[PDB]
Amino acid sequence: LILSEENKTNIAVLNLGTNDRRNAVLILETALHLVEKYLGKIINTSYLYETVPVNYINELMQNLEESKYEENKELIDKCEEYETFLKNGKVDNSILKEVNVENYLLECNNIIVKNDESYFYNLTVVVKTFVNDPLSMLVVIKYIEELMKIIDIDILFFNDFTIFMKNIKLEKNMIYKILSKYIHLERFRDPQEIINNMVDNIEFLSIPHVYTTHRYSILLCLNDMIPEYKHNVLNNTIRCLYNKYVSRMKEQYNINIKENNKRIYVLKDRISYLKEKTNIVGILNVNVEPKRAVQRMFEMINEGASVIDIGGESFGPFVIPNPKISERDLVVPVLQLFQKEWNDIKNKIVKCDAKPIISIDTINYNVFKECVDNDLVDILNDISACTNNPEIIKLLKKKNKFYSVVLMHKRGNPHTMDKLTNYDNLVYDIKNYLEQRLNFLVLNGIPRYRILFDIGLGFAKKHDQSIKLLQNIHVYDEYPLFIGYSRKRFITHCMNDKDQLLYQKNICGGLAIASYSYYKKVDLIRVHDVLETKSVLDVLTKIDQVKD
Amino acid sequence: ELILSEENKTNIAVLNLGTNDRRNAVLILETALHLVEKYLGKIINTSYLYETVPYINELMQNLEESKYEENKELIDKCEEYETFLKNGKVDNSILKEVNVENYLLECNNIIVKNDEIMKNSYFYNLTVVVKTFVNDPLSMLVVIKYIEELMKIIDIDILFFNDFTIFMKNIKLEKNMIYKILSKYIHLEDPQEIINNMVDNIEFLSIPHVYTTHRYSILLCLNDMIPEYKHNVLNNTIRCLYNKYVSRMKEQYNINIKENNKRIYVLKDRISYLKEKTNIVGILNVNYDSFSDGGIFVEPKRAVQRMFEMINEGASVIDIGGESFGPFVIPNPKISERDLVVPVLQLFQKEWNDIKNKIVKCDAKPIISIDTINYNVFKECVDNDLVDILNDISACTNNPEIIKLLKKKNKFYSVVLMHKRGNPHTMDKLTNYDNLVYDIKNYLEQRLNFLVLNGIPRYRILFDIGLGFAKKHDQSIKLLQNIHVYDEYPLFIGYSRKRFITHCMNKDQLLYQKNICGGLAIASYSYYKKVDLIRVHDVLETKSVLDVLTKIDQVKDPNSSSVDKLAAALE
Ligand SMILES: Nc1ncnc2c1ncn2[C@@H]1O[C@H](COP(=O)(O)OP(=O)(O)OP(=O)(O)O)[C@@H](O)[C@H]1O
Ligand SMILES: Nc1nc(O)c2nc(CNc3ccc(C(=O)O)cc3)cnc2n1
Ligand SMILES: Nc1nc(O)c2nc(CNc3ccc(C(=O)O)cc3)cnc2n1
Ligand SMILES: Nc1ncnc2c1ncn2[C@@H]1O[C@H](COP(=O)(O)O)[C@@H](O)[C@H]1O
Ligand SMILES: [Ca+2]
Ligand SMILES: [Ca+2]
Ligand SMILES: [Mg+2]
Ligand SMILES: [Mg+2]
Ligand SMILES: [Mg+2]
Repeated sequence: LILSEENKTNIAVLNLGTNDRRNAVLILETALHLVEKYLGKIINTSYLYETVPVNYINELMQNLEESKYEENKELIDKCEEYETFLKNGKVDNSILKEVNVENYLLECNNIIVKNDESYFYNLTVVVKTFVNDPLSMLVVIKYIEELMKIIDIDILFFNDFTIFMKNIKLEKNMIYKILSKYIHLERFRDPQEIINNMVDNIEFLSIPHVYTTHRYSILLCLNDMIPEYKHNVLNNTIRCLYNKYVSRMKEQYNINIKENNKRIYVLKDRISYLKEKTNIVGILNVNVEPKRAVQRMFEMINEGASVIDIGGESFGPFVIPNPKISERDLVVPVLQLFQKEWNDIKNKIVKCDAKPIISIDTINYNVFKECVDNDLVDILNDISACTNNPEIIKLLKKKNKFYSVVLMHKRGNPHTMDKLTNYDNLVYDIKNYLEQRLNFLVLNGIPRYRILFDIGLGFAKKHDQSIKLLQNIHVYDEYPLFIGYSRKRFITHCMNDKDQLLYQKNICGGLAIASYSYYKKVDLIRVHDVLETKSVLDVLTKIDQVKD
Repeated sequence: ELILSEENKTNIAVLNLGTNDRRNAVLILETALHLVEKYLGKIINTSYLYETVPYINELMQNLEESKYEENKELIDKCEEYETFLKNGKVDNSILKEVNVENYLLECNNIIVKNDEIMKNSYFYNLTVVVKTFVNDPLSMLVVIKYIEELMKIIDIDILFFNDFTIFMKNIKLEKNMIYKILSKYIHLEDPQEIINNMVDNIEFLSIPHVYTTHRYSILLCLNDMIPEYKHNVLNNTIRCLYNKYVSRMKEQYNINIKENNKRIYVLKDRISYLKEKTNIVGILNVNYDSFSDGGIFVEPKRAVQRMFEMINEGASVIDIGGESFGPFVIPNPKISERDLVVPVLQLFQKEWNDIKNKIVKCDAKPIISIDTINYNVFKECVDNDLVDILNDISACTNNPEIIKLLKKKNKFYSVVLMHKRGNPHTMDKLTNYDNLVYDIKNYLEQRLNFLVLNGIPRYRILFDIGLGFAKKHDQSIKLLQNIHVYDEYPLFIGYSRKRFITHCMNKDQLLYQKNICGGLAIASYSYYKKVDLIRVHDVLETKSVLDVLTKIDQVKDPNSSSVDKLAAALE
């Protein structure tokens, strides 16, 4: 009943590990892609963590064998099997032989004790899987591992099952037989010489995985995705287990474990440590001739911007509608000239890790599709938090690429914004709103660690409400936070040729908010005045660097 | 009486000066200082001013002279005072001394008897050490009472008088005995309508004063001046009693006793609460303002315009100077410092006075500070009421006599003391410190002690670490990293446009801009460290930054944070 024709939908929790800091993202993201291709749908992910307890991949992705199972990108609002899995409601009897608590505890404990005798990059995922059983799932997992010619993908959970199968002998053609049930094996190029590897790689099978409740890096991840979840073989919920291990660490060793184990977010393709640097995002409001616009982009890189945010649709208050030129026509050419002039890499080839991350400020599906088709951008800055056209969420995943996104809170539009100002609980309403939005992308397979939050200063907030959101920015301490205060009316509201005076004050007032952001450890600030902001951040950094 | 026997002596007495008139605290209290300086002896120590929670302008003209002479002369040490601090041998008290127990019982009695009468507003407080020619406390109390009367408001208590231990239960004096004691010290001559109020006033005499150990405000002040002093009557040094009080209020009533017991500094004539506001001090360097054209003439009209621009831009203080003290290129010719600053300051005084407008701006007038080390320049400014503050980058080392101009018959001026070594050509190589942070701090505390010994009020003295003066770039940073060591003191700093900001960075007006912006970073940092005064060129930019940071800090409900949080978790 192992290769039962009775196709099912099960819930599996995986753990993905690599050891290589420089390639972690590509490595783990490659694994993510091969999970979505080969196992089912990703419907949850944790953050990426650095824990302390080359490029054949690019052309692996070309030469993949087709799955025998379909991919479906339609947005879902809800997933019933997941609700069921979280709740410990009823599912179909395991096809693999279970063990009771007592035996699991012993046979688990046994494996730990017996095991008694660098950097690690961790990530968990929930998969709604069409694979029948954990052992099969492992087979496929071992395929994926061997494909990536470096990666350790463990099965943390698989429904409410408890399984300790003690010795596993799998015939060389059963392994082929299993894979074929789920993959259009080309019978890399040749699957023959992969099988013989996997022959010995499955010794036993423990569900839950042995270390689930014993490795910090595991509980850290699971705490992100499924904090209220209580498996049968656990004293308490993930949260409690997580909390207990954190506070307990302070007693046994006075350790404060968060310090070793750093949360990560990703803007393009490298690690960023949450709360460890205030990146500048320079604004390019194209509203300006391509060549000119591109000079500005170059000015900005050199003035110290990590990110350029280009937009051709003005989202500021009461701004004028003018039918003359389309958002596409403004932004796409500019990005194309940029990518051209950058690619003239006769200049130092080492200065291509100088390349700015490119962000496009749009809600328009058509604009983003062209940008992504033509590799012109890295990030979607969607000021509707992807609510205006959620189809846009499907553009954040390619076969072998993930894009990051900024989710901003607003109400209404440029004309109505200033009216839509009532909030029962301003700070938490908005936070809860961004959490609801993040949950939505995450259910739809956007990596949690590629999603950035923005409270949308000046968008359906009075000026006191904008200040109040800054005063309470601490509520974002756990999240990658992106803000834009630059040149907004609320700065000027704070102050004791009239219009030139006011401009300067407003720019200088923004540098105060650069200072505040720096101390609040805001991850990105969206600014017009890049040289000024960089000067501020450089000085505050020196004042912090306390080495002799 | 041995009391009136003209056996002329020097005694050490420690006084308390208290008022409750908020708006005039400075005036009331400094006037009292003046009368104590004239009629009692020499002021050789002062505390800070503190806000605690439990016709004068004319009167100064018509004051009877003193039978004792006043020396404005500077001293380096004061042996009597040294002797008072260690409790070395001093002449027996002419008044009868009680013993510890007896003393202790009578105070306890006064403390309890007073509880009930009250068991049936803010204060402004200041202590002072006086080296006195009065022979005993009762005489001093008599003169003190005269001073009070003369002022019509004020409460001047004696807290110590050498090592003596006195309690004198019942006191009436003939209006005759009074006139005699008064006549001993003051040239008397109406005085009579004064003398009659005084008869009943002196119910008793307690030395040390009854409340010395019970009122936080008194220990608070004394801890500024004589931390290490132990009286026979006291269980421990003033420092220890002070710390124990703070700590007991914390442990036992869960109160932070400091929170409504605020240290004050004075820039001109108004109360400033230490650490409550970062004031902008706008720079007017006439030398620069005038010879950067490449020109050769002083333009005083242009200079005064700049002063008005700065006032509108939000400067609270204007620092004017003629000598260039920066490291760079000197275009100083025949035209003197005096000629650079005094004309400008005089046109400013005229222009401010010929305010065509109604005197709406009367209370919005900037404090004027002069960046000089020069006795003559300062004297001219002070004699013609052109300046308020001496800004002395030598910490009064170039000419200590300049300290005597901070004081007048009825005026006190505030002073900035700054640390440097050498001069503009020399200073960049004068960079070896055994302990950078503490050497500079100790230096300034020694200058403060010197000025305080010479009766400059403690709360009028401001410290400046002197960024970029005999400091490498990394040392300038290190002084900012360690600015907390100034948490007890009025702190004035000067980072504006100095080389060390640029070195923090990675056409050529790019540097200028990077520098001005990098400075706004330090305004930010100064804001959070609660620096009292920052000396800046770019007033408008600095004011924007402070305005916005002040706004972000102004919260409506201080518990809203955790409340709204809870509201949200309850859904
Ligand atoms: N050391 C002292 N200094 C000043 N006055 C003293 C002292 N010892 C006794 N007295 C006198 O005894 C009385 C009590 O001293 P205290 O300073 O408490 O009085 P007070 O401040 O005038 O009274 P209150 O402020 O409680 O109305 C005063 O009338 C004062 O003349
Ligand atoms: N993610 C993100 N975050 C922003 O803050 C933002 N702001 C604008 C500019 N929009 C505004 C809004 C309000 C105001 C005013 O009150 O002045 C001005 C400009 C454009 N894209 C943005 N994208
Ligand atoms: N009280 C006070 N505090 C200062 O800091 C100050 N600075 C100057 C200007 N002097 C300098 C010194 C160093 C530097 C450089 O390294 O660039 C520049 C200018 C003039 N008066 C001053 N007065
Ligand atoms: N749930 C599981 N997930 C992955 N490997 C497992 C699991 N249970 C047992 N193993 C086996 O344990 C061995 C070492 O991997 P690990 O236990 O993940 O360190 C391999 O032979 C795995 O096949
Ligand atoms: Ca899939
Ligand atoms: Ca005198
Ligand atoms: Mg292993
Ligand atoms: Mg493993
Ligand atoms: Mg009194």
